[PDB]
Amino acid sequence: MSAGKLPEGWVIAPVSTVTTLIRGVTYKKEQAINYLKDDYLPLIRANNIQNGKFDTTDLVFVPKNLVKESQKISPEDIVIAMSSGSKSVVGKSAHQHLPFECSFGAFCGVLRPEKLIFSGFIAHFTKSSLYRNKISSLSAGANINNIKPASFDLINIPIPPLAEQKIIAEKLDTLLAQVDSTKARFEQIPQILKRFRQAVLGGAVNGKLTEKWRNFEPQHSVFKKLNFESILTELRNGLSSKPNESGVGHPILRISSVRAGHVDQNDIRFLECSESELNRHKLQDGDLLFTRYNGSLEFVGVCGLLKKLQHQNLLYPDKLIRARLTKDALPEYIEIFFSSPSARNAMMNCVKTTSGQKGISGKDIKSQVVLLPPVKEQAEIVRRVEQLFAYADTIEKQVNNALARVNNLTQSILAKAFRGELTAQWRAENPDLISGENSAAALLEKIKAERAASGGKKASRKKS
Amino acid sequence: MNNNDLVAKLWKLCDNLRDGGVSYQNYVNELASLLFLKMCKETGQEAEYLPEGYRWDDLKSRIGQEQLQFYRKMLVHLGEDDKKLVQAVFHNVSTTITEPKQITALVSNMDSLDWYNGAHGKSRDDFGDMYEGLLQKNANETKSGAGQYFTPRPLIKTIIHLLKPQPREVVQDPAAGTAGFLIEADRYVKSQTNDLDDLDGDTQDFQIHRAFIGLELVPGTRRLALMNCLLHDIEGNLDHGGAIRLGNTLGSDGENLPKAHIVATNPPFGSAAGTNITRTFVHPTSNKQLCFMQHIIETLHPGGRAAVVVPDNVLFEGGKGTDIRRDLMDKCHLHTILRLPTGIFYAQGVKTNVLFFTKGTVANPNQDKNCTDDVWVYDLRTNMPSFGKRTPFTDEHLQPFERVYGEDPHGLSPRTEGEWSFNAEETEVADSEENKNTDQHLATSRWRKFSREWIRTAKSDSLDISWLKDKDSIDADSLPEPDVLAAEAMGELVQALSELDALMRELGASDEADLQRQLLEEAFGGVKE
Amino acid sequence: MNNNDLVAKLWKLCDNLRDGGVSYQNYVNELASLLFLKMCKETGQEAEYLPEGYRWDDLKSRIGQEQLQFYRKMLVHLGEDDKKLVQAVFHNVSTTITEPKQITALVSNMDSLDWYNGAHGKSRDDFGDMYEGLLQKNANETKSGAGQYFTPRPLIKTIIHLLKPQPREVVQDPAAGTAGFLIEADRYVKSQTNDLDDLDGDTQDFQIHRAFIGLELVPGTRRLALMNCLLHDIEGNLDHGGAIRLGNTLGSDGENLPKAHIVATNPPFGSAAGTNITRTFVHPTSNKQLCFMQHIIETLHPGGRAAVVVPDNVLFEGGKGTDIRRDLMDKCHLHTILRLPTGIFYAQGVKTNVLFFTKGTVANPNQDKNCTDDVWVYDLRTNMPSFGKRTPFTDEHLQPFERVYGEDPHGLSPRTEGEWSFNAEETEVADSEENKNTDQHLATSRWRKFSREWIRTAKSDSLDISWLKDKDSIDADSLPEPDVLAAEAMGELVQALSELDALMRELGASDEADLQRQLLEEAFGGVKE
Amino acid sequence: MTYNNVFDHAYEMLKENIRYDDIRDTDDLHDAIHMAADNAVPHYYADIFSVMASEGIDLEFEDSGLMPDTKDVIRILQARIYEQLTIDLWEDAEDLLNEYLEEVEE
Amino acid sequence: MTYNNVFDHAYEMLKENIRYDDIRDTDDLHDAIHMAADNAVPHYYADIFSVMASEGIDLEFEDSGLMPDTKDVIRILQARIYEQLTIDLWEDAEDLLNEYLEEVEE
Repeated sequence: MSAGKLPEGWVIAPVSTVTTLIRGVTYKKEQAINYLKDDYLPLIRANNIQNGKFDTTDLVFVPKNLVKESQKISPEDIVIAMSSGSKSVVGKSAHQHLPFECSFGAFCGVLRPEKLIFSGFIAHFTKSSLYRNKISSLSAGANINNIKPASFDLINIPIPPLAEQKIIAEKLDTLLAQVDSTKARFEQIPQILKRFRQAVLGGAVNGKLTEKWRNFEPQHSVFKKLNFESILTELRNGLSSKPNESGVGHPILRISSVRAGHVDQNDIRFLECSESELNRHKLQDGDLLFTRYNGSLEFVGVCGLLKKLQHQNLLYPDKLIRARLTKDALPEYIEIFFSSPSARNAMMNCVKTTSGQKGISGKDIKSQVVLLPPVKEQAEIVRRVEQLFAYADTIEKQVNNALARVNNLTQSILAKAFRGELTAQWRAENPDLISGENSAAALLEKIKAERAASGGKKASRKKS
Repeated sequence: MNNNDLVAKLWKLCDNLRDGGVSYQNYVNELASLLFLKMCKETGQEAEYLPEGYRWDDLKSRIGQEQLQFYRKMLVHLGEDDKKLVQAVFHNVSTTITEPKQITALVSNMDSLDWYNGAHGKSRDDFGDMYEGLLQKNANETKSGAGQYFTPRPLIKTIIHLLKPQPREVVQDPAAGTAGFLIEADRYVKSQTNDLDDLDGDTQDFQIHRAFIGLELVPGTRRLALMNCLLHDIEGNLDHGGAIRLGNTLGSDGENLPKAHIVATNPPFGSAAGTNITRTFVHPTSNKQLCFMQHIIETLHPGGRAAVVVPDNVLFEGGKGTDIRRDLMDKCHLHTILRLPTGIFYAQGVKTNVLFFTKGTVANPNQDKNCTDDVWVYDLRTNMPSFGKRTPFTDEHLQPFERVYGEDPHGLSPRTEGEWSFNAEETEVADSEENKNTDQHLATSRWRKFSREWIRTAKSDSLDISWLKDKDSIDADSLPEPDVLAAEAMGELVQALSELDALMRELGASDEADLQRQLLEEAFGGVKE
Repeated sequence: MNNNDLVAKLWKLCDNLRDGGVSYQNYVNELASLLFLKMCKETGQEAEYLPEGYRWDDLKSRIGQEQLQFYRKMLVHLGEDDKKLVQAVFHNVSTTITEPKQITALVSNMDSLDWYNGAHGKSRDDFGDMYEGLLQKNANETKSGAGQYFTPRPLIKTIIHLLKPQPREVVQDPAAGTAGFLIEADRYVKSQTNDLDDLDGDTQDFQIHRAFIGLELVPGTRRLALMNCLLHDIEGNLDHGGAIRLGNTLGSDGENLPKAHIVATNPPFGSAAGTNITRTFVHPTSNKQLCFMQHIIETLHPGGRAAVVVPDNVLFEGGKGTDIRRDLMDKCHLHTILRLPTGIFYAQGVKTNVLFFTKGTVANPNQDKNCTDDVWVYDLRTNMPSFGKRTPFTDEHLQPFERVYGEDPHGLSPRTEGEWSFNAEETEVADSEENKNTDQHLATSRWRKFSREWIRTAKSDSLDISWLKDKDSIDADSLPEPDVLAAEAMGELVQALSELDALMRELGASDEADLQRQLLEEAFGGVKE
Repeated sequence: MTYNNVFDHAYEMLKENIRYDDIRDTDDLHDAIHMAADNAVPHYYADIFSVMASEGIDLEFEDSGLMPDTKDVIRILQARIYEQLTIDLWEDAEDLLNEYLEEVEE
Repeated sequence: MTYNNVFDHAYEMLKENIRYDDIRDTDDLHDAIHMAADNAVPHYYADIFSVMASEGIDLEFEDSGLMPDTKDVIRILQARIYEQLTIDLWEDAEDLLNEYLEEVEE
């Protein structure tokens, strides 16, 4: 028992003992030009560690400057910490791949002794929240609201066997890579999605196309205006003064709700009495929703689709505008079409910011240009688009759980990696024992029991 | 006492001041001057109060610029002479009128006014009273900036009620303002001695000339304050102009002020006005409020007592703020802290408290260290009704606190944690050191005590002690006792409840306590596992 | 002309004013008063200027409060009488001194001062000149707030130089301030007529009493302005106190002002001071600057010309802003717009311009509509050297603009787009309607013209015309002509370059133009595909 | 510069815009109210900061949809002034439409 | 309230902190300068807004590492005051250390 439950094999050693050198850095005389002028050697500020891994340097610091200054040259593959800036006393960490670099007073270069301690191991170790708690024990303190290098040295950290430290570190490293990997795919998918948006809508699946009033389009497709296909409805708000309207149970969706996103429900709701007297327009499910006010980025459009099971339906305010399909149409397809940027440009070109602005006139919407694909094709396009969106959501969720997994795993491994057992492999004549999912676990259990029994021979085995 | 026919009549005159260049903040000041001169004439002995050549007729008879210029010279001539009696009332006094047609319209307007609010005999008192009330409306108005020196009447009453000033006790106010605390302290003393009639002439003289002392930086305000005491029969010391002295509490004047048995004050918030700290304190600071605290600790006689209205900063400020707070709890016996609501001040986005403490201890009036032991805090802020002109802050809101406080002015009356007013039981409990190892019932009390060692350790010597969320949400209140005890635990336990509700919906279980208990029995236990 | 020994000597005296309660903004005002009284005595005929009982000896001999009060009465007594000559100089004048020991220290200080800056004969002119210069330091200082009425000297000179005021022409300034533009306009006229000696006495009288007119809201400032003209031999109209009249340009005084042939002014920025718009305009507004514009359009005689310093808001404000801008281009012939740099004003985060236009047109002085046809804009803001006390804004920065502008005061001199000063060629070109269908060379010019129909259509009647990024980056300047022509195209073309550099690195190609061209030949073409 | 100065500017503009278009109903006031704000919002840095320092306006938004998701602090402050203006002008809408209608009589 | 009022507060605190710990070198001034700011940063809402409206401070950060990534606008403004204080106090560091050393003589 010590900082935390610690295993037999390990010892809690101070960082100072384990570390070859712990020292601060200083600040150069800014006034002198010569120090900065024409500088070869990168100079780093506190911001550098905070932003990403340390590949890049915001400022530049000359060697003349280096000579006249406490600042020294740090080695590559070295851990770095930022004294200032934190929740009164955390400290930031980073690794420097690029050639030996220098820093200022806030940064503290730290070097691990060879084979004594790994840089990778330490970096994760400091990163751990447990690390944060340890420092917080000091408190904000008076006049020293930072992490004193002296205090840093005192720190007690457990020390694993050299072999295990590499293995443990590697495992964490892979996990970090994985999150990065998923992130990369994640970024790419909306880029791809964006491409489909333009191509699918205009191009459609066909191959034979002709010239059209609205850009090049498929031959099969036909052209019509919004008014032809859909009907536009305008809307008014209830008087705030009457509380009768206020008691509710029926949704009324304002632009703000639209900002939220897909809308089954709304923050404020309006009563049936209100609908009848006011003669508000009720909307059935699967209807299209649009934003009439606060413009957006000026004259532009916003959209949303109402959700309902046979349980509910939605009504909205003046700020919003509704569209109802006469028939042959797929609402999801149209919704995506509106939000498309192509629509944004066309609307903007037709109407520039004018007195009527930050809003769309009914005439404008009706006159709007739109393609009319066949019913089946529309469904196919819509299904594809919607599915892609779902995929993006799923990946996000996957990332979240993975992150959680790391947290859980880190907790266990910190203790377990710390046991000597981790260095040693489980006793097994054949590798097959581990291979089976269940078998591996069984082997582990047997080894543990046997080892403990052998340990029983001397108390010291367990005790140490 | 409320504004009446007289207040409305005084208001109409301010229309001339408004359209004369005068601000809403100086209305009363402008009116008081003119009214005084007018009243001296009505008295029929102006010859005894004002100097020849500078009386009501000399001003009232003139017109236009000839009048504004004469008025100026008159304001200066009166505020400078050996007849310090009247001089006190016009010292550093000047008009802010610029429109010559407006002054002519004003003087003649009130010249034809009544004793409308009057009474048997001249009701000079009434004019002053109305004057104060009108001033309050201004003090209350945002645009004016007057709000700086405004303190909820019910707060003043309460503060003096808990200090219980006795005759022969010197009551000081470092930030007198319009002398609100002093007037109230005097009123309280008179209400316990038949207006001084229960006391021998000598003690009466003490109460009239030495019992109350104030200090105000802004000469304009000090003037109003001087008129206030004067009509309240508080003469103070003629050497300094009266009960309220003119000067800087953080300057030479501050240390030249006489010690005191009692101190009730509401020093300025923010960085204050033009007040340079040209005085050395036990712990030099930049903050103006922490300087006042050091002054208040200094002037108090051994065994003295005080009630000081302060901002949250004083409680949680670091650097030198910690040193001064440790100094306070060393040299004084801080026993009670009242955390006030929000929106009770003409300001708005501020947080204020009232510290109650004794200089040294009742047993050892001269103790230099470890005077503070247990500090009682009363949360009258979190989860409180949004105060405003709609929701007024009254004496009713302070009665619970004054009850638990005790009847002893040194806060030595027996006390026991436990006060759940203003829906304290329905307020969200915070998960912090304060509520550590605290049972469900206490963690929701607005009245709790904290030890010196605890404040030292847990709070690192910070008096920004808080322990209720008073979340504004409606949730069923069904929980295990252990769940309630651990505030932090609630999140985990509550999470289990969320899933339970979903299952219950499918079940269609009725809304009954028994049903909830049955489900909780299994679900609750599972979490424990 | 620079501050000297005299300016340093005047500065030392302000130390008394500083420690006397006087602000850095009123230093000059306080000094001017005293100096004037002192000079009248030194003249040896104070009996002709000042009234008995109120002269230098009457003030200088007194001491303490007896002196401050006498001084007050004296300030009022002088500013009110039929001897309007002197009255003008002390009208609405008052001291801001409160420390009685400070005034005594001031009066005696300068009483023993020299004609240190003097010359043959009394150098009254010098004191006034030094006075103005000192005022400039204050006008330049941030803390003071004086900066509101400060205009870069080189800007004033330039504005008057391009307007070329001739004798017999009435030059007006709606926002006189300290009469900076008028004084300069008068200086210019004198420099072209041997100080009026080339003109007949009657025309000389015109230049002295009717040629220049100003209007200032703040009486304190108007006073300083009045003293300025007076020592510059600009008497103006005695009925109104002199060349600068006291009043509100957006009020009754504004419309009571006489028409003018020329208008050079720098109206107030922001929501302005206490200036209520109690005057009806062709297009009622709330904005103070757009009101001034309406006034300026109104007072100008047919064929009149003006140069008005305005904020960016006036150019891009909707609502009534568009209506007033259309009114301006209808009733006036706006021909030139100068977009000023930043940091040249005591303020900082502001954007200012100078509009040059004629009332009607030279050919048809009474034209009511379609007066504006082509508008020339000179970008002297984007990609400019960060001005400050380190990087001063001089006349050198304005010479290029004044060259292309032409020598004709109506902006009718032949003009041709094309001006690339202050590294215009290295400035980033913006992709907007302004640069549409514009070749590489022109899109980087600081001097460009825009048609009325274009402003109407593309700009929707907005004069916030801008076309350079002047990005601060160092990039090789190798591009195809067509690439440069399309600003937007650059991003796509540049993207190709990024990849090319990477390949080049592997190749190890030398840094030569030929090598770049060879690569570009293939790479550039590929993008076109 | 104070919040009341900006508010007194949009209030007067809305009065003007009401007359120019003969507006008689609150349901036709939206665009006039929003243009009024545009014309009254300050444009200088310090003026925007001075307005935020004065009486009558807090930092929190009523509808977060009118708050831009941006790193530019000055735009967030401008958007908050714009929002408070629109809210306060809507509270005076009926009063202003009545004063316009009532300004003539046969 | 002005920026110069806050700056005149931290400047005086740093003077005090310098004496209390006999500080003689700039390389030992970091913590005193940063505590000085803490004690001088305003706490009220309007005071923070009034300070941002006055002379001597702009909205942009010099080192973005001292800028919190947060939706809370008031914290961003407070952090900017804090940063400007620390920068301006560092420009006076040598002058202040010389005045302290020079205040006594045998």
